[PDB]
This record gives sequence, C-alpha cells and structure tokens, in this order.
Amino acid sequence: SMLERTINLYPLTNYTFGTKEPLYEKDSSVAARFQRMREEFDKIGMRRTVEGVLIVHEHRLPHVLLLQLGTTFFKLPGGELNPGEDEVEGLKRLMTEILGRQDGVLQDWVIDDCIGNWWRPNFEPPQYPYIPAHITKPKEHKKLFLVQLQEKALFAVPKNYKLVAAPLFELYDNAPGYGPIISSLPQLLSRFNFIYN
Amino acid sequence: SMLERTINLYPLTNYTFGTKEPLYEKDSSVAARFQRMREEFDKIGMRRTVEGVLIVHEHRLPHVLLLQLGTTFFKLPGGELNPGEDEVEGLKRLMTEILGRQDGVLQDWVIDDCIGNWWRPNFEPPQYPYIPAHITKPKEHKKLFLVQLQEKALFAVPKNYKLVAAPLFELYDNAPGYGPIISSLPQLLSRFNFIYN
Ligand SMILES: C[C@@]1(Cc2cn(-c3ccccc3)nn2)NC(=O)CC1=O
Ligand SMILES: C[C@@]1(Cc2cn(-c3ccccc3)nn2)NC(=O)CC1=O
Ligand SMILES: [Zn+2]
Ligand SMILES: [Zn+2]
Ligand SMILES: [Zn+2]
Ligand SMILES: [Zn+2]
Repeated sequence: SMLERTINLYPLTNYTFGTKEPLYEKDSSVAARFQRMREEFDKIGMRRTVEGVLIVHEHRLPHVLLLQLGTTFFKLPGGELNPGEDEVEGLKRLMTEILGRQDGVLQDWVIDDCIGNWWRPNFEPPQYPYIPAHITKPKEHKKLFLVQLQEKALFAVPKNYKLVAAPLFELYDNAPGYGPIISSLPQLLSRFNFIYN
Repeated sequence: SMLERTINLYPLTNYTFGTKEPLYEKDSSVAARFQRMREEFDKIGMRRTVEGVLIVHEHRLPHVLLLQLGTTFFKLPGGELNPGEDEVEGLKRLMTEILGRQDGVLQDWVIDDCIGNWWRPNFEPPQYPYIPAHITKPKEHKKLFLVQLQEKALFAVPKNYKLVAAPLFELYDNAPGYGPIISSLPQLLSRFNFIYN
C-alpha cells in the first residue's frame, strides 16, 4: 500500500542565498509579452515552458521556494524551451541561468517527477489544467516538475529578485495572491511522502 | 523527459451500468455523522478513509465517474477502513461493496497510483491537503487513488444512487457544486499521459 514517492527535505538554514547581477525579463509589459507570444507562434508554433518546484522545511513544516520580482509577482524558477530542446535538460539550463553560482560551480539538479500540466488557449492570461473544449491550437503548454535538492547548496539570486520560502497554508486557496498554478501546489504536493531531515 | 505515468482510458459506451438494492448511509444526518466520528475517535483514534478515481472518455474527452445520492451530494466510490486493514485491499473491498455485480463475478480492480491526501483537523466539515498548524491529533485522514479500469465491465449501481460521468471542465473551480477534493481533480489528473482507446 506504499504507492507514494518518498522525497528528502532539508532545513532552509542548510541553504546559502548569495546575490548576483539583475536578470531582466524579455518583455517590459503584459502587452509586449502577448505581442512576442503571437510573433513566435506564427514562426515556431506553441510555446513550451517548464517550471521547477523546490521544497525545504523549517521545524518539519514544508515551504516552496518562490522568486519575487521586487515586491510584485511571485514566480517559479523556469522559462521557455528552444525548439527541439529536451524538457528536463531545458529546466536544468533555466534553473542554472536563474540560481547558478557566480563562482561557476555546477549544481546537481535531480528532476524525477512531473507534478502537472497547464494550457493557455489564447494570447491572454487564462490557463487551465486541461485543453479546453473546441481548442485545436493552444498557444502555450506549461509543464511543472518537482526538483529534489541536495542536503546543502549555495544559490545566487539575481539582485532584482528576492527568494522567499512560502508555507503551504499561505498558498492554499489564494489565487489572488499567487494565481491558479502556485495556489494549487498544496493539492499537487499532497501525494508525496516527505522525510524531514 | 517522459516522466509521466501512462494510463489507458476507454469509451463510456464500453461500460454497462446495471442496478441493485439501495446501499444506505450509516449516518442519517450531518449531526449523527460527527457524533459517530467523535465516538469512534475515543475508541480507535483517527478515521482512515480511501476513495477511488475512475476515468473514462467519450470522443477523447476524459470524464470522472461520480456517484450522486439521489439528486443531492456527489461522492467518489470509497469509505472507511477497519482498524489494521491495508489501504489498497480496503479500497478494493469498498468498491466491490458499492459497484460489485448482482451475479457475484469479481471485478479486476487495478490500483497503482496515489493522487492525494486530505486531513480533517476537528469534528467539523473543513478538510485540507496538509495537517494544519498546531494540529497534533487530526480526526480523519483521506487517501485518494487512481483506479485503472479494464477495457469493458458491468457495474451494479445501488438504486438510491446515479452513476454520472463528469467532464473535467465542469469540476474545475466549482467547490460549491462539488467541494474542495472533487473540484481539484482536474489539477491532480493533469500529470497523467492518457491514451484514448
Ligand atoms: C528566455 C527567458 C529566460 C528567463 C527566465 N527568467 C526567470 C524565470 C523565473 C524566475 C526568475 C527569472 N528570466 N529570464 N526570458 C524571459 O523573459 C522569459 C524566459 O523564459
Ligand atoms: C461503512 C460505510 C461503507 C459505505 C460506503 N458507501 C458509499 C460510499 C461512496 C459512494 C456510495 C456509497 N456506503 N456505505 N458506510 C457509510 O455510511 C460510510 C462508510 O464508509
Ligand atoms: Zn525543529
Ligand atoms: Zn500540449
Ligand atoms: Zn469519437
Ligand atoms: Zn495522517
């Protein structure tokens, strides 16, 4: 009856958060964001994005690491794949670009579990955990993965972002605060057997 | 990068829904339900419940089988474990009790995946996908499993219930209609690679 995946969690104090240069968004506004999505869709079709869920604990309470753009939006570490790029190799590349060290030592990213899929039917904000009715050409497909951290690590956070450890209760039923993907992480993580090391 | 579990789905017209005698609830009201939960907690501690998610398709659109008590509440097939009872053997027993055949031929239930965990902190309706802060003695633990159906089957539905195939869009963000567990099935199912046979 042990059908659950077992995942090792480590204290937040096991991890060192250094700083490095700002990492600027491609798009300077929502309007530019949807213009670029439309231009690239006509060239190379559906956008493929990947996002990593990194979990720690303090005193046996799990927390998800989120990246806050100044004091505005909360984001998962991740981003856009290149055409023909493998999903796992691409998430590892993107997580190195975002949290990789100034001294250029490699993190050992371990990615073994898909935890969800979201689809964007139009060049507009709405996203769903399925392809909606009558939609033959979705504009974006987003894939979420659970990233198993090592016991200790040094991460370099771009100076324009703050790394924040969010407890699950703060995410739960808070789409206004976090939107529909991050707010449903508590439900998506409930199947795992966490070990509090 | 194929980290997803692959699941075979079959058309709803592949399945025959017969009828059998009513199957009556132990508790004739919410108030009796929480009285029995309190009496049993003092004798044998935390209630352990198990629930099965059974998926079909029509024209390549997935649907979850729900059991409607007349025209009131929607339920997953499942129920309460006995003390010392294995979770998987118990869900198989409960699904036979509910949907098992009048002719007494065994269904071949295949249960290979946990899809979530919910906890009830008090003798009250609220349930969460984690144990809330300061709660040392939760009153109920509910475990959800994905049940892989065979290509064809005959199910006997108790005359007091109706079997309904709900498309995912109807569940999504509809807790008033379905409550917080069934309404989050779209998110919990998004990680699977469904084959539409
Ligand atoms: C190509 C790339 C790479 C990229 C990802 N991020 C980022 C994502 C999460 C957290 C912090 C930073 N910043 N640039 N540039 C964009 O504007 C979107 C995108 O995918
Ligand atoms: C012991 C038992 C068994 C049981 C389960 N169900 C049922 C569950 C889902 C759908 C249709 C029927 N009806 N009786 N009696 C109760 O009143 C709760 C319980 O667990
Ligand atoms: Zn401690
Ligand atoms: Zn897709
Ligand atoms: Zn068809
Ligand atoms: Zn428990």
